[PDB]
Amino acid sequence: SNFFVIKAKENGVNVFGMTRGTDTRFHHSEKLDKGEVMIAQFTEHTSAVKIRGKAIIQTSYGTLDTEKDE
Amino acid sequence: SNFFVIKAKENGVNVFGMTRGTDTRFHHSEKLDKGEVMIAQFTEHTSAVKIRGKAIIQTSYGTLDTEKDE
Amino acid sequence: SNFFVIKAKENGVNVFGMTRGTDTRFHHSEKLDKGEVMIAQFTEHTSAVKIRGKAIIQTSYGTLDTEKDE
Amino acid sequence: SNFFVIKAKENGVNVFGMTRGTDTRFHHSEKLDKGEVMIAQFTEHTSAVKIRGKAIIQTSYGTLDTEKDE
Amino acid sequence: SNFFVIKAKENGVNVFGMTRGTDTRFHHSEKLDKGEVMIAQFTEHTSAVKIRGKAIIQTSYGTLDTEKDE
Amino acid sequence: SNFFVIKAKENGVNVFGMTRGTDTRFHHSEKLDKGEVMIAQFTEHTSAVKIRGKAIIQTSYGTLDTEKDE
Amino acid sequence: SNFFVIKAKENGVNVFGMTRGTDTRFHHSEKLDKGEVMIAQFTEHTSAVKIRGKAIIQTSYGTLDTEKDE
Amino acid sequence: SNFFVIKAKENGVNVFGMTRGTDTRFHHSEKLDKGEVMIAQFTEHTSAVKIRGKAIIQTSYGTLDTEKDE
Amino acid sequence: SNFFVIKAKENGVNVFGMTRGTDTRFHHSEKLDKGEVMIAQFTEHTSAVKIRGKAIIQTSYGTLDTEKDE
Amino acid sequence: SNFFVIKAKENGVNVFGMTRGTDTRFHHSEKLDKGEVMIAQFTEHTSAVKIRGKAIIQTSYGTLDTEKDE
Amino acid sequence: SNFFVIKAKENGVNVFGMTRGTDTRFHHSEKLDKGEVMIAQFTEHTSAVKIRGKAIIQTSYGTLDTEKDE
Amino acid sequence: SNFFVIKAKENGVNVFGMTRGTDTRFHHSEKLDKGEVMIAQFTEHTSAVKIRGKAIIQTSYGTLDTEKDE
Ligand SMILES: N[C@@H](Cc1c[nH]c2ccccc12)C(=O)O
Ligand SMILES: N[C@@H](Cc1c[nH]c2ccccc12)C(=O)O
Ligand SMILES: N[C@@H](Cc1c[nH]c2ccccc12)C(=O)O
Ligand SMILES: N[C@@H](Cc1c[nH]c2ccccc12)C(=O)O
Ligand SMILES: N[C@@H](Cc1c[nH]c2ccccc12)C(=O)O
Ligand SMILES: N[C@@H](Cc1c[nH]c2ccccc12)C(=O)O
Ligand SMILES: N[C@@H](Cc1c[nH]c2ccccc12)C(=O)O
Ligand SMILES: N[C@@H](Cc1c[nH]c2ccccc12)C(=O)O
Ligand SMILES: N[C@@H](Cc1c[nH]c2ccccc12)C(=O)O
Ligand SMILES: N[C@@H](Cc1c[nH]c2ccccc12)C(=O)O
Ligand SMILES: N[C@@H](Cc1c[nH]c2ccccc12)C(=O)O
Ligand SMILES: N[C@@H](Cc1c[nH]c2ccccc12)C(=O)O
Ligand SMILES: N[C@@H](Cc1c[nH]c2ccccc12)C(=O)O
Ligand SMILES: N[C@@H](Cc1c[nH]c2ccccc12)C(=O)O
Ligand SMILES: N[C@@H](Cc1c[nH]c2ccccc12)C(=O)O
Ligand SMILES: N[C@@H](Cc1c[nH]c2ccccc12)C(=O)O
Ligand SMILES: N[C@@H](Cc1c[nH]c2ccccc12)C(=O)O
Ligand SMILES: N[C@@H](Cc1c[nH]c2ccccc12)C(=O)O
Ligand SMILES: N[C@@H](Cc1c[nH]c2ccccc12)C(=O)O
Ligand SMILES: N[C@@H](Cc1c[nH]c2ccccc12)C(=O)O
Ligand SMILES: N[C@@H](Cc1c[nH]c2ccccc12)C(=O)O
Ligand SMILES: N[C@@H](Cc1c[nH]c2ccccc12)C(=O)O
Ligand SMILES: N[C@@H](Cc1c[nH]c2ccccc12)C(=O)O
Ligand SMILES: N[C@@H](Cc1c[nH]c2ccccc12)C(=O)O
Repeated sequence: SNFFVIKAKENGVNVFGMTRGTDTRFHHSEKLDKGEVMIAQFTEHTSAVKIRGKAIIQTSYGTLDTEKDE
Repeated sequence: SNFFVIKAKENGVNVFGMTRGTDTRFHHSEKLDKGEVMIAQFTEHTSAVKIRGKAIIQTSYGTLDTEKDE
Repeated sequence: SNFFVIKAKENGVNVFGMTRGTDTRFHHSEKLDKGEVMIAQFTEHTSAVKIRGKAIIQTSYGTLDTEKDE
Repeated sequence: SNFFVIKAKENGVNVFGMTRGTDTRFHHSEKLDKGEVMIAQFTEHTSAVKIRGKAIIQTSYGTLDTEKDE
Repeated sequence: SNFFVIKAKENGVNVFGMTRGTDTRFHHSEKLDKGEVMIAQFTEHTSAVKIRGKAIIQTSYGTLDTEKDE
Repeated sequence: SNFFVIKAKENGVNVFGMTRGTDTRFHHSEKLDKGEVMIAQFTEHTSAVKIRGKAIIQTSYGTLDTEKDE
Repeated sequence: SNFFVIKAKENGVNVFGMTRGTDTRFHHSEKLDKGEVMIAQFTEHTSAVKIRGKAIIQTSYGTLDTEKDE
Repeated sequence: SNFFVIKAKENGVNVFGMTRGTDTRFHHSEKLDKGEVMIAQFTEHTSAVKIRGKAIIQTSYGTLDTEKDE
Repeated sequence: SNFFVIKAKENGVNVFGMTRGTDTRFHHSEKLDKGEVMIAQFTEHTSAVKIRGKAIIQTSYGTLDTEKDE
Repeated sequence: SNFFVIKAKENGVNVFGMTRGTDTRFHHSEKLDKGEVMIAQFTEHTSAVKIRGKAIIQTSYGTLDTEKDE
Repeated sequence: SNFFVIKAKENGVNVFGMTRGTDTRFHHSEKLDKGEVMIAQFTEHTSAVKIRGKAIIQTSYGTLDTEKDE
Repeated sequence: SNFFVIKAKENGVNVFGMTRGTDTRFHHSEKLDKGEVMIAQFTEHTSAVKIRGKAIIQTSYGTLDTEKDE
């Protein structure tokens, strides 16, 4: 039931899915062009993700901007 | 059980369903003309979606506008 | 247990039910004339819907108006 | 447990029950005269309803008036 | 488990219980004189009700007055 | 687990229990004199009640007064 | 888990337990003198109670005074 | 799992446990001197309690003072 | 899963555990000197406690002070 | 799932774990020096704790200071 | 179902996964360059994580900044 | 499922995991340099932790600063 939203602020965003289990590798990379949105769950096969590029990210904890200086 | 809403702001918005499981591919593409709405769940077969085009997207985290510059 | 409400703002509204499973196709189209309302669930057979025409749409995320310039 | 309330604002309201399952047909039509109220659940046999005529409709998401211009 | 309240504002308010299942019929009629109250559940046998007459009706969505013109 | 409270405002109040199942009839009538209170559950045997007389009635939806001009 | 509290405002309060099941009879009467408090549950054997005399009564729905004029 | 708190305002406050089941009797009496506190649950053996004496009583409904005149 | 907290305001505080079941007796007494704190659960073996001495007592219903003139 | 936090305000704090079951004895003492923190659960083996020394204690019910005069 | 978010404030951030069970060791290290984000769950294999570098960290308890002088 | 956060305010903060079960011992020590963060659960093997050093600690009860004098 846990899910997250990624919106690409610019071209060049990638979302990597990381394998659930003893081993940790990237099993999929989804590219996002500017304006594209991926809505994705954690699943049997995906227990972590890594996001690269200029993006807005939403989870239960709020909205995160990758370009912002905190 | 988790579900999301997509309303097209222009013709040709495209909603791709991504397969649940070890493999990740687009198993379905649903196009939306301006003003059309898709309401869709995550399911046994669909564990992520990719959306392209000028659209309003709603999840339990709130409403996103794909056009908005952050 | 998730349900949605559609009210036709004008004649010509259609609600398509999309099949649950590996196969995705329309299994039903319900036509709504001005003012008519459909209240419908996601179900064993329906895991997504597509709505066409000038309509008010309600989900747990709130009320959408297809005609609104967003 | 999901239920809805319909109050007829005038004579000529009908509430159609739509069959749950692979097939979608109207299995019952209940007529409401002005002032009459139907309170009804979704059930094993009913997974969607269609409402016609001048009516006030209540669900979890609020109260809807079929005659109103949104 | 879902339940509703009906208070008669006049004599001869009538509460019809509608059968759960494939068939839909009135299996019981309970009449209420002015000020009398019925508190009733949905059950194995009752999946909808139809109410006629001047009455106050309460559900988890709030209080409805059958006389009020909207 | 749903329960209701009835307080008699005057002598002459009666609380009828209505049988659960295909058959609907009164299986019990409890008389309340002024000020007396009944607190009762819905149960295996009771799926609806009817209240007659001048009474204060409490459910999870709030407090009703049978004598009130609504 | 459903429970209620009775405090006697004066001598002469009685709390009657009513039998759960097909039959409805008083299986116990507990007398309360002024100031005494009974805290009691609904149970396998008790599905309703009747309270007589001058008392303060508390349930989930609030506090009720038997002597008050509503 | 439901529990209650009793603090004595005077010596000789008395807490009687009432048996769960078909029979209702006091199976235990616990006396409290001024300022002493009992925190007790309802249990397999105890489905009601009777309290006599000047005391503060707390339940999930709030705090009661047995001395207070209403 | 219910727990309680006792802080000794002065030397001489005692917390008695009362046995769960048909038999009710003290199975343990824990002595607390000034400032010492006990945090304890209800359990398979303990269904009530009695607290003696000058103490601050905390439950989900709030904080009590045994020395307070109520 | 029930847990508590202890922070030592000064050297000389001890946290005693009390055995769950028919018998009640201290099965472990953990010493805390000034500034050290113990976060601990209730468990199969621990159903109560006793805390000695100058400490800040946190539970669901709030923060308690052992040195404070209430 | 608990998850956490890590955003790298600068290059050089590392997220170590710590093994669940009797054995505790690092089974994975994910490196994050400036702006990159990891969203990850606790899992069958990971019961703790250690984060090194200049990072924004989000959990259900809120947002932490590793560089902040606390 | 319960989890906690520890951020080091100085080098050499030390987090000791304490064994679940009849025996209580430190089964693991994780040291943190200034700014490093551990996010950790209670588990089958870990039912308490002991933390030494200048640190910010977060639980569902709030944030604690080990340096703060109360
Ligand atoms: N294979 C790892 C992936 C992972 C999840 N959460 C992590 C946190 C840190 C490092 C790796 C992970 C797992 O399922 O446990
Ligand atoms: N429901 C899990 C993810 C998940 C789905 N199927 C699974 C099977 C095994 C392990 C985890 C999962 C979550 O929200 O976090
Ligand atoms: N209920 C899941 C989706 C889902 C439905 N059927 C499934 C079967 C297997 C795995 C996941 C699912 C969710 O809301 O996220
Ligand atoms: N087949 C993948 C699809 C997926 C879900 N969430 C993801 C996040 C990142 C990359 C891929 C995914 C899965 O079910 O796990
Ligand atoms: N047959 C698809 C229908 C579907 C649900 N959600 C979707 C999102 C995108 C595309 C298709 C879908 C399924 O049950 O999984
Ligand atoms: N409750 C499901 C829909 C549903 C009903 N019956 C089903 C049987 C199989 C799969 C899904 C369903 C949902 O909202 O997601
Ligand atoms: N027979 C369909 C009825 C239905 C429910 N929800 C729908 C949404 C759109 C179209 C039809 C429906 C079903 O049970 O799935
Ligand atoms: N409880 C379901 C409706 C329902 C009742 N019985 C059913 C049997 C099968 C499928 C659905 C149902 C709901 O609220 O939505
Ligand atoms: N509990 C259901 C009604 C109900 C009771 N018994 C049933 C048996 C079958 C189907 C429904 C029911 C509700 O609140 O809506
Ligand atoms: N026999 C129908 C009664 C019913 C319930 N909800 C309805 C809505 C519309 C029409 C009929 C109904 C059923 O149990 O499904
Ligand atoms: N015997 C009916 C009693 C009943 C409950 N709710 C009702 C509503 C209307 C009419 C009768 C009823 C039943 O158990 O279903
Ligand atoms: N808990 C049910 C009433 C009830 C108790 N026991 C029952 C046995 C069968 C049917 C209903 C019941 C309700 O409030 O709706
Ligand atoms: N023997 C009845 C007692 C009862 C409970 N609620 C009632 C309401 C009205 C009349 C009687 C009752 C029963 O268990 O069902
Ligand atoms: N737990 C029920 C009462 C109850 C206890 N044991 C029971 C056994 C049978 C029926 C009801 C009960 C309530 O709070 O309402
Ligand atoms: N858990 C019940 C009391 C209880 C405990 N054990 C029981 C065994 C039988 C009946 C009731 C009980 C309550 O909080 O009210
Ligand atoms: N033996 C009775 C005790 C009781 C509980 N609640 C009551 C209310 C009134 C009278 C007696 C009781 C029972 O378990 O049911
Ligand atoms: N042995 C009694 C102890 C008890 C619990 N709650 C009580 C209230 C009053 C008197 C005694 C008790 C029991 O388990 O039931
Ligand atoms: N969780 C129970 C106490 C308890 C723990 N283990 C038990 C075993 C039997 C009876 C009660 C218990 C309560 O708070 O009421
Ligand atoms: N061995 C006791 C310890 C205990 C828990 N709560 C208590 C309260 C008072 C006295 C002792 C205790 C038990 O598990 O029950
Ligand atoms: N989960 C219990 C403690 C506990 C863990 N394992 C247990 C085994 C038996 C009894 C109690 C426990 C609590 O939070 O209170
Ligand atoms: N292997 C340890 C890892 C761990 C989790 N939480 C901890 C807290 C402190 C030290 C180690 C840990 C465990 O699963 O229990
Ligand atoms: N849901 C667990 C993590 C988890 C997933 N699968 C597991 C299998 C075994 C143990 C733990 C897990 C938690 O957050 O604590
Ligand atoms: N879920 C427990 C910890 C836990 C995980 N696996 C366990 C196995 C046995 C006992 C406890 C556990 C908690 O949050 O506190
Ligand atoms: N081995 C102990 C560890 C522990 C948990 N909570 C405690 C509180 C005090 C002392 C020790 C502990 C246990 O699992 O129970």
